[PDB]
Amino acid sequence: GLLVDAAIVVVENVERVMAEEGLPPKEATRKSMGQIQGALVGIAMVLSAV
Amino acid sequence: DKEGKGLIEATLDAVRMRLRPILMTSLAFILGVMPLVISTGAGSGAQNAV
Amino acid sequence: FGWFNRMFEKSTHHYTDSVGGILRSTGRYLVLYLIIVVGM
Repeated sequence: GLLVDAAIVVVENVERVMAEEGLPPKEATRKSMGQIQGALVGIAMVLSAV
Repeated sequence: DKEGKGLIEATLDAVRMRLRPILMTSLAFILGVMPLVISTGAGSGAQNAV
Repeated sequence: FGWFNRMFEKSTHHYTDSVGGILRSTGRYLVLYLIIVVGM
């Protein structure tokens, strides 16, 4: 389950930066893994809770 | 905080630019867990309870 | 073309706007969720 899921956001929030804000890739999703930065180091540490 | 605030006015702007995931991934599940809920009751009676 | 047309309205008029119409009246959800917690 989870291994399939976490891979989508780092591919879907990649769609935003080019489908919405228009401009070319590379540095596109550079600042979108920062909207999920704590949703990376603090999804796992609270997933690990249970 | 780090971006332009909004009690009801920024939380709705956020829930309008990535609702794809929390609907398509919370759906890439379910049917990803459907092969076990039933589909098989013979050899995997444990896939049912899981 | 467009079939993503089908749910782009369901995300706005039936979701986004309707969602903004429930914290519009938070109220009774104070008990509605306490009847789910003490309902489960």
